[PDB]
Amino acid sequence: TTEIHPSCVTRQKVIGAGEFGEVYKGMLKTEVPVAIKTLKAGYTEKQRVDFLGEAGIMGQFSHHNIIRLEGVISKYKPMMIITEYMENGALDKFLREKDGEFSVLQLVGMLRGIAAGMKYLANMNYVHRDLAARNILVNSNLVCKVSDFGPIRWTAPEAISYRKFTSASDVWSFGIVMWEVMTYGERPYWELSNHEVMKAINDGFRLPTPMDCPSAIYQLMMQCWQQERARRPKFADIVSILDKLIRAPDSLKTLADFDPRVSIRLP
Ligand SMILES: Cc1ccc(C(=O)Nc2cccc(C(F)(F)F)c2)cc1Nc1nc(N2CCNCC2)nc(-n2ccnc2)n1
Repeated sequence: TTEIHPSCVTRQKVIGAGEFGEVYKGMLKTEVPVAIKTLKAGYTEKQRVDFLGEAGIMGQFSHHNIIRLEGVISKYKPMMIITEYMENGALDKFLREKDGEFSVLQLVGMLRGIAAGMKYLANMNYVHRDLAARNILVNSNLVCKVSDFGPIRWTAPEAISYRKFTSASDVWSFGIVMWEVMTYGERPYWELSNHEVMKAINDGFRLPTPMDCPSAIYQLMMQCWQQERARRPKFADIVSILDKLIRAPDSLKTLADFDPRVSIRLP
């Protein structure tokens, strides 16, 4: 990681909360807009270990679809993690505010980017545990980048049941993200309670197809939701399939049947 001097950082707006400090939007000089997570006076030993350990892991990552670390302030207080700023913000909110505005190819391109970032993380032996559209950031080129903190509806059964978090439970979450993207940010399982979601999944029910969804994309998300973890595709399989669908875009024209809930009779 690069050490940044505090005189190069201006905090402007609070945009979130950290584990022991705030997250700001600001500017970095060397101006470029940045996001800034602070660790404030009184933090514990464990919090400092986790904060600097987070900075270190982010510093190791170098991938188009992973949020970029600009640097760290560790020699002065408050300590800070400084990342690039993504002006379109979080993917879940972004899609909900732009309902129906994108082509199928654009949406699938988003998913290919997320999958490539996740393939990289899994290969680097990083298990995310919290993959969801709320943790994806979108830039002004529509590039999606994975982010993380320092979620029953998104979590694979074995991770809920016995705390087995692996890249294969991240694949389950990726399937949910696919459904979030294709529905423009609909809440998975709608108003079902957490217990009702787990009961439905255990009974074998799965989320139905989104409207206007390519058959190939629904098939892929369904295979991410296999109960047996070993049967789920790996991220390499997901990236390969999405890349081939994008490169032969007529493949996306065949749509899965949408189960209408409302039927209107007109002559
Ligand atoms: C300052 C900051 C510090 C750390 C991280 C971060 O990602 N650490 C991380 C740790 C482990 C693994 C991964 C890995 F995923 F990469 F693997 C990533 C992101 C940001 N910066 C930042 N964080 C968020 N969020 C919101 C959603 N929840 C996550 C944090 N949003 C924005 N942001 C919003 C608009 N423009 C920018 N910036």
